[PDB]
Amino acid sequence: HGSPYRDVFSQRILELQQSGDMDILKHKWWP
Amino acid sequence: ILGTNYGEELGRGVRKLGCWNPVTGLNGSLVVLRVVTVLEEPFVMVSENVLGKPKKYQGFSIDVLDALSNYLGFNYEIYVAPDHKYGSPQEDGTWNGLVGELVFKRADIGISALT
Amino acid sequence: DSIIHIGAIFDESAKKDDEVFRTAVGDLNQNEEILQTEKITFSVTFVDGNNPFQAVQEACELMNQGILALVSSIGCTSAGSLQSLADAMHIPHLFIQRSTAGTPRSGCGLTRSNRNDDYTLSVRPPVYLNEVILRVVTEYAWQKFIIFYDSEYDIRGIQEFLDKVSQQGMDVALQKVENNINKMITTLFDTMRIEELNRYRDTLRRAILVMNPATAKSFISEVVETNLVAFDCHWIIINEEINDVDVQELVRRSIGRLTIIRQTFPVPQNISQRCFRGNHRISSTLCDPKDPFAQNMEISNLYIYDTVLLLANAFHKKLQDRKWHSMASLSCIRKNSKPWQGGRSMLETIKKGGVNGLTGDLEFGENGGNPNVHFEILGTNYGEELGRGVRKLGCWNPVTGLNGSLVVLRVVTVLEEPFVMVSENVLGKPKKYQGFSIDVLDALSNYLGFNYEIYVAPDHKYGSPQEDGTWNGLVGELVFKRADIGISALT
Amino acid sequence: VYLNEVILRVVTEYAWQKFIIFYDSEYDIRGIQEFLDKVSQQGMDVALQKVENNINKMITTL
Repeated sequence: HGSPYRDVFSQRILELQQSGDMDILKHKWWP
Repeated sequence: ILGTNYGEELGRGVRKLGCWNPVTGLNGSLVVLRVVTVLEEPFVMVSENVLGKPKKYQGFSIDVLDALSNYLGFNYEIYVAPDHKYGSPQEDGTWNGLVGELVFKRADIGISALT
Repeated sequence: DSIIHIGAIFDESAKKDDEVFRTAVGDLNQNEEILQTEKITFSVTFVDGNNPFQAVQEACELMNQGILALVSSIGCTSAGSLQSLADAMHIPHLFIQRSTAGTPRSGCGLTRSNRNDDYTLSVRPPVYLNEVILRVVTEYAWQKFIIFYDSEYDIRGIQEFLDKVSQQGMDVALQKVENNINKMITTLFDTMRIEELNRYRDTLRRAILVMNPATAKSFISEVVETNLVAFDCHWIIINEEINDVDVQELVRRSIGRLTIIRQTFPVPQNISQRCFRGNHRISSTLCDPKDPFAQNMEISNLYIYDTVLLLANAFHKKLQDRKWHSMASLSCIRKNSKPWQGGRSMLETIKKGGVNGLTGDLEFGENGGNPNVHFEILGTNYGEELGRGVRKLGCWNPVTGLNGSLVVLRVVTVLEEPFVMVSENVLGKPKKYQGFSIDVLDALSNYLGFNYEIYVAPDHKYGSPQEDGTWNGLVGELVFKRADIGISALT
Repeated sequence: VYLNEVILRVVTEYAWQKFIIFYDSEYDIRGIQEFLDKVSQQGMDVALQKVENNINKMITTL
């Protein structure tokens, strides 16, 4: 509850989805 | 001030265009587009994938853009739409897919098979 | 009787160089180890440093009195004329370049005729401003910025930097800042509009100030007051000479991020070894950093002290090797003007000298210039807890380059495939986790540059919420703040 | 020296907005400082480049 690392995590989650680095992971555990 | 000219009749050469001095001055008269796209072969097809994301796009829509680009003489960059959605009426709020990127202005043009 | 006599030519602005020069002669004449039986005497003349004929004439009068070496503290305008005179007369010339009004130094670019032997030794190091600034902008990944320079700055000093940024495709604007800033900015608001103004404000988000500290302080205040910059701005100020008072005032007048790059001097730390170099004792006024004079010393003043220390060691070696050549009364621009016969041997003895002083180590390379220099890089920070302030980010020197770049999270997880999956059990409990969630965590750890340790939740479940709002499991670990972050498929 | 004034008038007549200034190894760029300030005030994209005395190496390296 309250954290200064929250902001950079939410930014990185968007950034992984947008880069398509997140899309490789889905195929990996889910072919 | 000297200047070149050319015609088929005269060929190459040079002539006096004008003069300048500090008193009377001069005498004698002398964009990048942002493309949001949605991946769906064969309209936009990935020709080369680097770290699970396309780097070079091929297909019918990209060739049409190379014809458009040469005529207006604009250059572009292509990034993939992160949501993998084309967009359609959102009553839940904000526009998703290609349509939301243009509405909120995160691209200038959208190249896809958007009905 | 004195056989050791040196001459000095100072610009009219260099009164502090004269004070330190006289103090350095005083300190050496009290040192029994160096020049054991001989006192150093001197003749000093002040000249208009923009009059090269006056500089030559007065230097010639000192040579008529008879000197072993000529020390100069002067700008580039008369430097070429003194160097060519020293070459003609065979008088060793110890040249301390002064900048005009605290402007960043640029190379003189005198291009002295190389047909004759060079009697000039350049006491201050090469100008490395262009190299240092290039390294710092590269580290910050800058691609578009503006360079603001003062009215006295020689832009040939950044020509190499401009070529390099252009080769890398950067959008680099130049602008001279007039000595009167208010008129330049006031004229700007009157002529421009909202679009243009937004564009100028964007341009001012990243800037480099190549200017004296006084102009930079005025320039920063005026743009801050007129709201042309904001908290997201990042300005770099570079100059060899910015004192601690100047640094604090620059940080105080600035909003956003400020990087300050200035020359630093690698002197001993211990209080005892501060005012001593071996057995040479330095006057307290120059070496004690709590003395008001020492804190207000110019950079040129430090080099002048070390120059006198170097000359005394050279003269000492020449007298202890039975190679002394007496000084001669020389005449300039006469029918039988002749160089000093002792000059070539004295120049070579001085050139291979080296001393530990107020600048660190003073010595000369083969090219006749001092090679030694160190820059420090300071930077602002902000939190609600600390407020405004400044700290040392790093160091730069031309040998080792840039040094110094410009928490452990407690992770609770719950095993639940395929989000959290045990890749390695050691003693029946996980060491390595893999999974959809974990791969996102390893993209987080590497990217934000944090370290972690992962432990399971006390039951590998999110648990049930106990009566009165009490939580257990993984969730209770977040509420009781017993885990920093939770990596799981937590709903 | 009126080089800076003359060049400004000519670029203005041709309606130039983006260009590169190539200068020799002996040119003093303080001679165009006023021209550079003026083009910047008008929002132009102006590149500078020194041309080395040996051109082939500069272009071959390119």
